[PDB]
Amino acid sequence: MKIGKTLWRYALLYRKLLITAVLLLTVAVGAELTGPFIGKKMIDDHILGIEKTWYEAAEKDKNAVQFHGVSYVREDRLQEPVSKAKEAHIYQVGMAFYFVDQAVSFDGNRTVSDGKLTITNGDKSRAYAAEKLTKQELFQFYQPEIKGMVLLICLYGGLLVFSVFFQYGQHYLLQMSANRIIQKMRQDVFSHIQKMPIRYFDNLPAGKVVARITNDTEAIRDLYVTVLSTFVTSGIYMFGIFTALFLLDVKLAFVCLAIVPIIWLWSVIYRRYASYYNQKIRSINSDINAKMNESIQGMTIIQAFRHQKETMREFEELNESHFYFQNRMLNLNSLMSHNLVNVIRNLAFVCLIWHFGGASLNAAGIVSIGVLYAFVDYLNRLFQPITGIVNQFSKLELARVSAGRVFELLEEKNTEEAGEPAKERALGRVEFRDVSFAYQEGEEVLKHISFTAQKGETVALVGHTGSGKSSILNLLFRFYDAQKGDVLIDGKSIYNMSRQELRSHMGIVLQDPYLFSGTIGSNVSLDDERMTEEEIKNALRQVGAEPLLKKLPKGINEPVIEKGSTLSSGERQLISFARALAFDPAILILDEATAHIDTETEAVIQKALDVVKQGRTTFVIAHRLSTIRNADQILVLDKGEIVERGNHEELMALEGQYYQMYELQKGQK
Amino acid sequence: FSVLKKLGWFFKAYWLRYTIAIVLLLAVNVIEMFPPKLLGNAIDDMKAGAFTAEGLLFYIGIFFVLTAAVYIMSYFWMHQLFGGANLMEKILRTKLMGHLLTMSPPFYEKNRTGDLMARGTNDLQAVSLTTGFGILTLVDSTMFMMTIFLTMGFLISWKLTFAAIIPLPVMAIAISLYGSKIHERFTEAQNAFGALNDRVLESVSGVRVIRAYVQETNDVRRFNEMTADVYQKNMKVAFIDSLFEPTVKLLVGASYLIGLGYGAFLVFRNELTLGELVSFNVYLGMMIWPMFAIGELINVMQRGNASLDRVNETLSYETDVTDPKQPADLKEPGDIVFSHVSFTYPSSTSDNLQDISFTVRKGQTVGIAGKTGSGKTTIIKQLLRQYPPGEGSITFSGVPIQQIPLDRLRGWIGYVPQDHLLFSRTVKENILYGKQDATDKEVQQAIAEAHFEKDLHMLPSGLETMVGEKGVALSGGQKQRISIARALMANPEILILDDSLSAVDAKTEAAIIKNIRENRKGKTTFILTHRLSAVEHADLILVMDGGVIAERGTHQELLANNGWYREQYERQQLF
Ligand SMILES: CCCCCCCC/C=C\CCCCCCCC(=O)O[C@@H](COC(=O)CCCCCCCCCCCCCCC)COP(=O)([O-])OCC[N+](C)(C)C
Ligand SMILES: CCCCCCCC/C=C\CCCCCCCC(=O)O[C@@H](COC(=O)CCCCCCCCCCCCCCC)COP(=O)([O-])OCC[N+](C)(C)C
Ligand SMILES: CCOc1ccc(-c2nc3ccc(-c4nc5ccc(N6CCN(C)CC6)cc5[nH]4)cc3[nH]2)cc1
Ligand SMILES: Nc1ncnc2c1ncn2[C@@H]1O[C@H](COP(=O)(O)OP(=O)(O)OP(=O)(O)O)[C@@H](O)[C@H]1O
Ligand SMILES: [Mg+2]
Ligand SMILES: [Mg+2]
Repeated sequence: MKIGKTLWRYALLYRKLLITAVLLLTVAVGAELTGPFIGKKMIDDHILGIEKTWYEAAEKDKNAVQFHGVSYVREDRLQEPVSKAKEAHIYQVGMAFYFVDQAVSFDGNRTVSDGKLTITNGDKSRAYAAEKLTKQELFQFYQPEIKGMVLLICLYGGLLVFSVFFQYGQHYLLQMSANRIIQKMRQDVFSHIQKMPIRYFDNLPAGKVVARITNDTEAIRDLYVTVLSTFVTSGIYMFGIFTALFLLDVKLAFVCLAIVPIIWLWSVIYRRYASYYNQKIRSINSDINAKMNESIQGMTIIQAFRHQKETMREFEELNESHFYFQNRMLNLNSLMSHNLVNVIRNLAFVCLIWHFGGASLNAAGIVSIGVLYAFVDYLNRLFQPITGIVNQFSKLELARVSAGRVFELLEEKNTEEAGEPAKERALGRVEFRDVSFAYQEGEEVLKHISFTAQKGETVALVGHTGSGKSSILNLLFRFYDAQKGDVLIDGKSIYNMSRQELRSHMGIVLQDPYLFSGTIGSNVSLDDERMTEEEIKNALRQVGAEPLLKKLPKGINEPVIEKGSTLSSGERQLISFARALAFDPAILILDEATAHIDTETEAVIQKALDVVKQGRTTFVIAHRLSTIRNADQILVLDKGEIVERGNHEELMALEGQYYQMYELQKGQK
Repeated sequence: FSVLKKLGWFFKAYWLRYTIAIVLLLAVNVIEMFPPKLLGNAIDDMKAGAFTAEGLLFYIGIFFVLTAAVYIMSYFWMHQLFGGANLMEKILRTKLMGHLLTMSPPFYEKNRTGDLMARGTNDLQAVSLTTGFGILTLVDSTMFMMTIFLTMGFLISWKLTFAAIIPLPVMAIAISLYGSKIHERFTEAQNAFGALNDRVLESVSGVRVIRAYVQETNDVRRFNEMTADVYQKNMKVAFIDSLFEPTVKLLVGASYLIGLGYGAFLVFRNELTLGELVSFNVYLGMMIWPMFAIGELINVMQRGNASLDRVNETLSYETDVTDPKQPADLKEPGDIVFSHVSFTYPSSTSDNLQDISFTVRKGQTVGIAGKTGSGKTTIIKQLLRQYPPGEGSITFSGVPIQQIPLDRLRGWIGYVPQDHLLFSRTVKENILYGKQDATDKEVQQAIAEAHFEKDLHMLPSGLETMVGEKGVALSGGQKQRISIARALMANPEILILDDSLSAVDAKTEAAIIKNIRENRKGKTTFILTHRLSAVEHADLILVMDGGVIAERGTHQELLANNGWYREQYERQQLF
């Protein structure tokens, strides 16, 4: 079982904290359980203890109370004679205590004395005698009980105060362990998502991956705090009740053990349903997040084209499904809850009455009624713990579903290994050999790609829209593996090298620039390598971004909002271009870098490039043929195939697609 | 309570449901109090052999009826109470989304898209428990406490009841202080969820950049730091949450000792009957549960108070651009004349537009060119009404832009963003955004007017190709042509092409420009371009230098004026 056998491992990792929490919980539960029994002992020995026999003894008994000139002694405080003189009972009829100095009595039945206390239990009611004890004589009788209570209440006070720390420690440790486990879960999931291929990200909304990391981990915390605490407490309580039951009866506590199967069965019936709904709920949650991320990131278009009504309608379907499935869990949580356990309790009472009712015909149980008060009290105490655990099934099932959804991601078979950045700078020899590629099965987007780039050269890729140039870039970076053919950096195939090394051999300017949160210098430097401010400023000046700096107060320290919303697209492209140029890559790849950048800044960028392009291989994918006019070799792609290649003069000398495109770009004048 | 006072708007709307729930709860309390007395009577009658056959058939029947009644009414009030908590989530989510859908970029600049998601999936969960489990515990514990207080005051005595209550005020103050602190702690912790969501989003939306530069190690470390920060703010809430149980247990144990001591003293002085004290001790034993209940309630209420506060903060953001209360009945835009327009972005400090004044007559095509970061798209955004109006005025045929409902103005304008924006749908679905109720022939015409039929043939499924999230399953030029088709589908009065030919080769660019020239003849167009071959037909060309129109006129005069336009023209055509 992946779900059950996996949550155990995370608990096992932090076994010290959880074991300590369990021990503190056990001690606190033991103390709390004991308390009321100390109270009961105090009661029965100090305030109700003036009722048992008071043997008529003389003085010098280490304890005695004067009463009408004769000092008596309690039953237990007495030393060890046998039947010293007689039994002088005490009885409290109404609200006043009456002394029985005449003789012994039997099982008492309180009745007004009128000078003769009538104990009407059966027929033996002799109406012995009575003497009101006033108030001072009663206080004299009770003084040693004052001593006992004062020396026993402080015991309860101590047990109470010294048990305050244990509750806090138990709860704090449980929550600390839960938070640590959630932290580990999130870190592992993020590492795995870092280990997954790009295909996973391209066809999966970004809101469905954030949900599995944050939303689906918050719901597992309860499994370690509330559920574990309640289960431990109820287990201890029921162990106490059952061991207590077994001592005073057999064959009547064995039947009570039948509660254990039922609860298990109950769980089995609950789970089967609580599973199906929970999954759906969780699923819909992810969708909502996606809808909250897809819509927010594209709100400008939604408002510009007046798509608010449809978007709200699209969102409302998910909300309605979530609400409906939550309601379906309402029925299950209503049928199997406090209600059902209270149903069983009444059923248990009815069974007890019917069994003993069929035995009370001969008055069998009344003679053996010593097992009725205790049995009923224990049965009533039994169901208080049970109601505690049955309420934890919902949380347990939700946590199980969330954990399963996290683990199915954490156990994905498809995965790409990792390495370390390059150790020796590459010469810059990039070669494509007979490369055939297909994003989708049976559809070759590149067919027999063959070319070679030498160090210190500039290979330019040209072609109509959709030709497959960015696909060549993807294959070079190994975002997508090829299907037939090879790609070689120097003489080494890119498939025998670690992806990190290959990607460290080159720095790229992607077609659509992306800017992270932070300062402009952070984006240019990505917070790695040697982020000397002078070097970053030099790169920015090389790209021609200097005006942007003097149009900002803090320069390279100017904050950048998410996605750089407060920067023009051209400025974002310049920042990404400077980021690419700041790493001093062995191989520089430009993917339509100057698309949103004017011609003046483009010329400045070209001038900066030319200065240091004598020892660095460069790949240029440009729809502006001016930038690649002086390039070592241009390649023209058509439907994913290279049809023409060579220097610019060679391309023009043979007419063709490049000739037509250059003439169209050139002034028709 | 603050949370209940804040949710009074909902509680007023849903009053019959909660009234029924409360009535059923009190009834269930009484009908559960009865079974104990009935069983006690049965056992007592079983003592002297007076339990007869009739007694069995009466006790069994009454117990069965009691069980059925309690079961049904409990099912019903749990349906009503908890069922009202789900409506909390539904209503709050609907309100939040409807508020987001009417929010302009200035709102979204300040509010991250990870924080907002956590405000609609987690804060609602926190707030939901207040109206469900929160209300149940409140009323249930209050009734149980009042029953214990009253029974001890009429059955046993009054002095004892007033004796074992002195601890209670101290418990109330302590729990109130703990809740006050936990409110702030939980507000701090909840925000750490939005930060985590934003961190996860950034590492996903920008996976290509991270992987290309080999920043995975520096990305996992940042996420680990964020998780550690989240954990730290969770413990600051635990340190206070763990104080609710020990305080209640201590200040109930003190009540137990006070009650027992006072009862013993009263018995010694002969105020009690020695059977009143046993029942009083039994009653004291019961008091513990309502106190744990009130502690848990106070813990939950503050947990929902912070989340509700954040949701209200989101929902109390007044609109940046206000739909006019008394609009103008203008039907079509004739002249778009800027007059001394000065506009500065909210987060900026330098005037992005400075004394701009130009006229776009009906049917004219206007081109705007200039070096990067000059202000070209700012004029288009002035037309789009994304930011609060600046100075000056923008009159649509003599009526200011403000006195025009946003729906009509947006229907007029067909916008092509400079940054491609597409959703995870089929190509046809995206193209239909301009006109949802559009026949396939209109889509085909729009596609053919953007030079995209060849791509449709090339594509696997044609118009039914699922474009990945943000359109990552398409080329940049294909995205641009899809956007152009989207804009052209509606046949807008004003067509805004904001650098719509950037990844469109040169033959495709020429074809699209020729089609536009033959499609927008006699209609208003704003063409923003860095290539000056796409503005040769414009009646008015505006050169933007740092928020000010440096030059103006058509192609001929700008060429005759030398300067930036002639420089770029020569560098772009004579090359
Ligand atoms: C764990 C050992 C095995 C594993 C070893 C290997 C792993 C070791 C790794 C990490 C271990 C880190 C420590 C955790 C262990 C508990 C002890 C401790 O110091 O922790 C804490 C909890 O401690 C307690 O709760 C102990 C009992 C005292 C409670 C005092 C306050 C409440 C008192 C009752 C009042 C009730 C009201 C009364 C009426 C008004 C101490 O408290 P803190 O504030 O969290 O500490 C501050 C430090 N901090 C700033 C960094 C957070
Ligand atoms: C003794 C005490 C109980 C007496 C019961 C008397 C019979 C009653 C029976 C039936 C009457 C049913 C009336 C139908 C009304 C439907 C419409 C409606 O108002 O629905 C409402 C819910 O209302 C309910 O669903 C009420 C449920 C009552 C349960 C009673 C359990 C009695 C069990 C007895 C067991 C005995 C066992 C005997 C032995 C076997 C809708 O909610 P709302 O608040 O409108 O929410 C929207 C608000 N808005 C519209 C403003 C947006
Ligand atoms: C004379 C000396 O002996 C005594 C004997 C019995 C009682 C006694 N008096 C009682 C009054 C209340 C309760 C009681 N039983 C209940 C059962 C359930 C509920 N709830 C709370 C939980 N929710 C889910 C349902 C309703 C509260 C309840 N309150 C029991 C009681 N037991 C007192 C002294
Ligand atoms: N939301 C914004 N808040 C603040 N400043 C902004 C915002 N958007 C753009 N800017 C800045 O305002 C100035 C003008 O930007 P604008 O986008 O209008 O230029 P542009 O001419 O359209 O640029 P490009 O040629 O790059 O598309 C630049 O400094 C830009 O950084
Ligand atoms: Mg591309
Ligand atoms: Mg722009």
